[PDB]
Amino acid sequence: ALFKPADVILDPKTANPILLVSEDQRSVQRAKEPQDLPDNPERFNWHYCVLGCESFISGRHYWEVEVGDRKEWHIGVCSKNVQRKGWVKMTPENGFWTMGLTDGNKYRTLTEPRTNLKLPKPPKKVGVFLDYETGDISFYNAVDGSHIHTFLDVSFSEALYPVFRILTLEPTALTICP
Amino acid sequence: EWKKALFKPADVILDPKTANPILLVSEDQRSVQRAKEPQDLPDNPERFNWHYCVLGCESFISGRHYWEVEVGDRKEWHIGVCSKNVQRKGWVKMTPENGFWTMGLTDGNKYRTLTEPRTNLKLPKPPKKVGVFLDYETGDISFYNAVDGSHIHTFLDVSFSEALYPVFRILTLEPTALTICPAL
Amino acid sequence: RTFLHAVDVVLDPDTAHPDLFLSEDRRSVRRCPFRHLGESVPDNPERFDSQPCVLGRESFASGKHYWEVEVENVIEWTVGVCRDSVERKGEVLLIPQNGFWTLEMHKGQYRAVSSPDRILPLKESLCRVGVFLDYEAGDVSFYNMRDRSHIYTCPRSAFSVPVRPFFRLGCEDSPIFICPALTGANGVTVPEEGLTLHR
Amino acid sequence: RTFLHAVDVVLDPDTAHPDLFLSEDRRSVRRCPFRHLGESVPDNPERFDSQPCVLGRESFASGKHYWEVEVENVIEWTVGVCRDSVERKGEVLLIPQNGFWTLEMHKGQYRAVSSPDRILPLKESLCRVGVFLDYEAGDVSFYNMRDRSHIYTCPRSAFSVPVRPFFRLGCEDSPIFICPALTGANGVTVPEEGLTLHRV
Ligand code: DMA
Ligand code: DMA
Repeated sequence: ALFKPADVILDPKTANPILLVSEDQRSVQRAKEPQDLPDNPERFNWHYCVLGCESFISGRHYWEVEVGDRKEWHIGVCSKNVQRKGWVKMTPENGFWTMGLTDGNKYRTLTEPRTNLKLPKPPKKVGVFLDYETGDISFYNAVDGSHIHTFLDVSFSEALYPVFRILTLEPTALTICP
Repeated sequence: EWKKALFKPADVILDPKTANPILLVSEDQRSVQRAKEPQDLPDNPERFNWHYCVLGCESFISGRHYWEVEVGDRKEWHIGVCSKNVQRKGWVKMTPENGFWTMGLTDGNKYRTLTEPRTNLKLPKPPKKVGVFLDYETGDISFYNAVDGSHIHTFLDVSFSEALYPVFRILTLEPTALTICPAL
Repeated sequence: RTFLHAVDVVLDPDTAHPDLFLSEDRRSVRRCPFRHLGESVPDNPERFDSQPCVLGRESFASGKHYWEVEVENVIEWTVGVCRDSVERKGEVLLIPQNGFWTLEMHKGQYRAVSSPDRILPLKESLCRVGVFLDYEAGDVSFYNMRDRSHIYTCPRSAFSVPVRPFFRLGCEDSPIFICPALTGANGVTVPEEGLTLHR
Repeated sequence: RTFLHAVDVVLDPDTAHPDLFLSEDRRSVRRCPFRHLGESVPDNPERFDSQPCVLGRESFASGKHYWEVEVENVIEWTVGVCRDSVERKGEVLLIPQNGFWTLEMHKGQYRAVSSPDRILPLKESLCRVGVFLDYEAGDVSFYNMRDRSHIYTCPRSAFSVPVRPFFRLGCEDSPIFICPALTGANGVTVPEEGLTLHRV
């Protein structure tokens, strides 16, 4: 505990209409088809994304996401002022600091350009560390303690929200550990 | 003929407020051509928004009337009268039951009465000028070859309870316009 | 509001005659007679009980709409459009006056508006058929999507009520496929070099 | 904006390189090289002058749109979508960085985004190609309309400005035909028995 454990709750007002936030707002799954929801300004209307309710303005914070054996997922943080309407590339320059899994076994960092990651173990549970001031975001296997990736000395000028993205319709949800 | 002389020559002027946007009414309001594509016009209640139709400005409410239409060698045209109250928005079958009494030409040489069902007319000579005779009280509109005087077609089932406008329809894009002869 | 809409057609299982067997994605259907043998099928008012028919879940009350159907190696089929209000129960004639606008394959021949008096003289086996609606025009038209050639427009009809995609199968174990609307890379990661030959 | 729009593509003669010869209906185009030999051709800022290109007159700032192109007569060609603001006078690479999203046939090969490093391994000659635009998605995609199979989606791009249908002929004498949108019996008398095998 070098870093304050954040208590992260999914903001249903931000969830793409194809996403289903649980009753307890800790887990998200994909619908077969979009729900009939309004296109309020907070809602990601293109990317299959959902934010936390609370954003980070300073200090050091940590949370954990259960990915299970889900074939596809990306998680990390984004700026308050990212583009929520239409596609934007999820990259540092557009205000997104994320990594994840695609196609069952391809781990990437959503950098400009993307980079492949060599992971000895595939993670079932991921830890995300943010240091607003130094400007550092790090991903770890939550079980092994094994490193995954770090963005270094970033110059954050806005509040940062936790962000979760799933494209695939599978039975394993994405679950925030309380 | 004494009978011809019962019919008042009507002065028929095309009403641009009624013309489907793909129609061009001339300066003098006597002639109609097709544009390649609809013009940017309002869909005001008077305008035919589906059928390529235009009405005269004056409707008939009584008496006997005659007008003449230059078709020349146009390969597609239909003319006659319709009720004030016809459907102007969306396709409707142009037939007596929907308030249209019209005949004309399609495909260069297929003359029809626009009734239900349509009938192929025999025209020993193709007309270049068509005389139109309306007798409001006998619910009659008769079509003639205005040059050689020969009869083309008669409806004896015209509304005598509705105002009747001359109506003119062209589907094709071709050199010859459809032209009303002014009353003279 | 003059745009041709390329419809994404999904079958409405509630309409489907019990012998009709829909795929789970509801974009394909075959006819398997007496497949409910030994079962009591609830006979909800939306379901066709005699005609082996199924409708698309879409309704149209306006504008221009089309979709494509794969009919290769199906010996008995009907496609087209019908009023939402058509008779579901009994042996209704599938004709414009009863609210049906159809193209049919029947005994090796193509028939407009399911009429034995309107055999269409096609010079090839249809494989992919276009179904076209222009509501305000009273227009239901059929196309051969091999060369995008016109096949047939039904007599112009006042639809009056919303209309829906219409399907019939008159043979066994022979599926038709409704061609999904193109979606591009919708729901899929696109690599920075592009996405190639997606399936 | 839910709806997939099947576009009726009509070429804009003001965009057309002078060697391009449009059909009267403006739904097909062939290249007739140096066909203005001995002529002075007037200046027109809309006209592509370095490469034999022509745009659809339609432009899209949102929504989903597609059209089909018959390419079976032609083996030196480019099709897809470009920004309305692309360079018209100078020669540019027909790549996303310059505001072009293209499928190309060049020297017997299909090249994605006109790139010698993006040879598409197709097993058949393309006859009818679907060009698909999803503006919000940054998506230009190409389909083989024989079996409606996916060929290629270009890298996702922020279009930013209105985009237009894009066509080009290379060392080629044969025409491209743009498949008109289906119109049913629009503009035509439908007999009371129906209209059978209408030919335009
Ligand atoms: C919702 C969705 C289909 C996102 C994929 O985004 P992308 O194509 O830009 O790919 P990625 O961010 O996975 O590299
Ligand atoms: C504008 C147009 C395409 C009209 C034809 O109407 P229709 O098909 O009802 O035929 P007609 O009235 O000539 O019998």
